[PDB]
Amino acid sequence: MAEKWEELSGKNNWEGLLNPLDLDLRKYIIQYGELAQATYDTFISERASKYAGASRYSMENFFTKVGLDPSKYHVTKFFYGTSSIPLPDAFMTRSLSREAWSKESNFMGWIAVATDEGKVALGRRDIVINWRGTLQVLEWVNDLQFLLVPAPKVFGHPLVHHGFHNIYTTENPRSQFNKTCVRDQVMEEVKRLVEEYKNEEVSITVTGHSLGASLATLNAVDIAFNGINKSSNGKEFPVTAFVFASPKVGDLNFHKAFSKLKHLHILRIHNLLDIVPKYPPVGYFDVGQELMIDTTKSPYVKPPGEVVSWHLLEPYLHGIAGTQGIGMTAGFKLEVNRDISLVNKQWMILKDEYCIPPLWWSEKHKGMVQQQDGSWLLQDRDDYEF
Amino acid sequence: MAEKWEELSGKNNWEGLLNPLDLDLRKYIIQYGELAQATYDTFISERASKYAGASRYSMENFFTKVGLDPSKYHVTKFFYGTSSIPLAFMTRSLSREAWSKESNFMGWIAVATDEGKVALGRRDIVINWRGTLQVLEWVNDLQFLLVPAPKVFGHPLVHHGFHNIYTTENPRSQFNKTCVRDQVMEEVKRLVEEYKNEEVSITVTGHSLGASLATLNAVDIAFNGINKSSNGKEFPVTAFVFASPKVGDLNFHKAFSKLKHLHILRIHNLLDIVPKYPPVGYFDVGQELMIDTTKSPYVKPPGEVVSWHLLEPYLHGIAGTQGIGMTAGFKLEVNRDISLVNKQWMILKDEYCIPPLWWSEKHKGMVQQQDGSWLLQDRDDYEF
Repeated sequence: MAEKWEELSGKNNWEGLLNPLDLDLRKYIIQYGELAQATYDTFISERASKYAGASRYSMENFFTKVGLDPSKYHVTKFFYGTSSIPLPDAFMTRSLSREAWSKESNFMGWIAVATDEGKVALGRRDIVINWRGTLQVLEWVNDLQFLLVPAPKVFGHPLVHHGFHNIYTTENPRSQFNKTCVRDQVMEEVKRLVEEYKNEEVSITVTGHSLGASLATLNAVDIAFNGINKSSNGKEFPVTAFVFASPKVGDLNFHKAFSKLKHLHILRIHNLLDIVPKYPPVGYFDVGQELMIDTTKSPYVKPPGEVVSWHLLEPYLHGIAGTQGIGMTAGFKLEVNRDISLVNKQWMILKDEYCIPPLWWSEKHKGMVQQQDGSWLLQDRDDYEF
Repeated sequence: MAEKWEELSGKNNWEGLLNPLDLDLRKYIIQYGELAQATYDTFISERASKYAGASRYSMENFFTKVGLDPSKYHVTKFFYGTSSIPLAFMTRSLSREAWSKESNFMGWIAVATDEGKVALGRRDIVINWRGTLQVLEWVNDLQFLLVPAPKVFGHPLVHHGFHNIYTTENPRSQFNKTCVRDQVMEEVKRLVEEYKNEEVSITVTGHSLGASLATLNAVDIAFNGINKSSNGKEFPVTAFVFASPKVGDLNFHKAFSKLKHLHILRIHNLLDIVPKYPPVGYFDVGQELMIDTTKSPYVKPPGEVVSWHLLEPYLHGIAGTQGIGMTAGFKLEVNRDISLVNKQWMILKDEYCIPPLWWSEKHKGMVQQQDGSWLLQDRDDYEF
């Protein structure tokens, strides 16, 4: 698995590994989905929080508090993004507090690098870039406009989604955390990590779900097109992206530019009934390889479901954990021992018989802690500096 | 406040203390409301829990973990009840290892700490009945047959469903071989016997259905002399009930008027539809204080029948009530934290930055195991 890491990261574009789904690739896709789901588990969406839109966990406590292995990667940077055009009021979370940490920016994700122990298990010094999407579907997928605009910061022919590009490249000199656009905050950290581990074997892996999957895809093409995976000593490091429930990013020239990048491979996970991969409806093209799943075939989920349940990431990972194909007689059986309770972290999806509470990923008292006064204050974020 | 405890407990039926609302009685009503609210804060309503319908906190951890002062009272018994007629009222677990298929935690009894006695002015025994957070699932469909209560009186007619929960016993059940009535009465007697040489008071609290059960339970105590000690004393019985539906008919009220060691203060919110139940043939008992939570500039207007009914809005209403008159207004006379009204619902305005329904355990009881999986372990380790 560590010895086969190049093939698992798409060296041969996952040919022969998807139908039937290879067992080690099944684990591979899930573990990078866990790093993408970690962006959701740390993101404060409660507008009452004076840290709404920010990560509630510091970089040091990160993997432990999101329920993952803290021995494998080490978080090095949180990156933040802002916008400047009319967007659906669910892309950027805005605090109701007068002591708000920020009025322009949101936590867009985090970058981590494999530890020494993790490098043994992974097979190389892996640099992971995880982009945050949103939990909401109905609030944007049917109303967000999809104008095609150029991306000079990326390509200097290719046209790209106007909304995704604006979030990706908007700067603000009067802002506290987005004087540089989120793109550059990512690239500077990727460059210093590539420089830091230039004497080792290094891979770059981008993860994302929903809107984060579109930003991750554009980010992956961006890294490979501009040689940000090339070190100062002449090494080319491979760029790989595992994206989930991805809406389309660019047009035909964007696909054409993606095809020329020979050190880049994308694997998109697509749930049958999920309507988000349909977006945008005209003029856009997918890029990379695609694995199809159908969470409807799972006997654990509550039939019949809804568009939110077919879109969220933990159902996707549960679907990958048990997928046997999407054919009419494929069935469903868990090939990995992935806890089914994870599916209820942000929604009600499991059947009642499994006795898992709905929307259970929640801090104690939703961040309220009692004072010596006996009153209660919302203290929902770790003590760290931005 | 400790020297005036008899007046605050209704020695003179709170005459001269309700309008304008005396400040010591205002704090007094809120204090007993907090004890009633602890019945909701410890109750596991999540049907996914193996312990649905039971208390999530042990009696040892109770006051600290419900956010109250743990040096004033000390919990001495959890009591349980079951039913035998069709009635939401009883929470049923979906687990195949459910702690109980018949019973629910109906409330708790505590006794004044030594230091609590100095603060309260006497050794007060408190019995707190649990109600419900739901309204429209029963207030417009629950039948209200008038039935006798032989265990209570031996003429008064009382609500069929309330009496059935109050008196149903079940051999085969783990926790209700005795009805919930006898579980309360036995603990009350031994506490009266244990403190028969001191000043003792009995205070019953309750909200919603808990208020009706608390009303029936307080009348039951005074009528059968359960407040009487073996050394001849007759300790006063006081009931502070919130958002109470009615309990009995005119003979129930007539039997209440003859009990001169009993006093009941009902807190009634203007727009709350629950105090109208049942619609015909029933009568209120005790003294009444009217409030109007919709006069508060803190709550998101105009609210709904759930917002007008829950206990924490009631206590916030009492903390800031100036009367229900058109030009009365609203202003907090005590420093009660407004965030408490968002414990079980969304009520505050957005500007106050308090999350909705925030009373919740970490991960709603989920606990990660050493292998990375999660189990629902949402109850203290204690013996039922």
